[PDB]
Amino acid sequence: ANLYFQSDREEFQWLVEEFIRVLERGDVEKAREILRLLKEVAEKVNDPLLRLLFRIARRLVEEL
Amino acid sequence: ANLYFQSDREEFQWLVEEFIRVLERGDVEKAREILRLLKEVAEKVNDPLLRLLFRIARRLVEEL
Repeated sequence: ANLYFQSDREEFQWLVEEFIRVLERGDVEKAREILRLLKEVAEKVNDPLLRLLFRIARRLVEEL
Repeated sequence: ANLYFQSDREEFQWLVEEFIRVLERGDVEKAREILRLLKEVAEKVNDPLLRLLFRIARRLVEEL
């Protein structure tokens, strides 16, 4: 259970916002750490878009 | 109308896959061109996740 969010998809969106926040601050090490949380939640949602977002996010971390 | 896709969200996923394909081939100019198509479709969907995906994708293009 997670009372903060209606669904795993909503939790995913929250984590995406946090990922963006830390990477836009230049904290690349912390953005990389958030990738793992994104993947864990994406696995719970049967939406391929979430997996593709992870792929783009992971590549962005590599290019920063 | 668009007979290829069930919904704007599905079209968005298709464009995300194309974006990934061209950027992973190293065709950065074409990936940048796909950003505009992603934004146009994201505007039609009331899902903030699609807008956040655009934001990450656009930053990735800048960092390649």
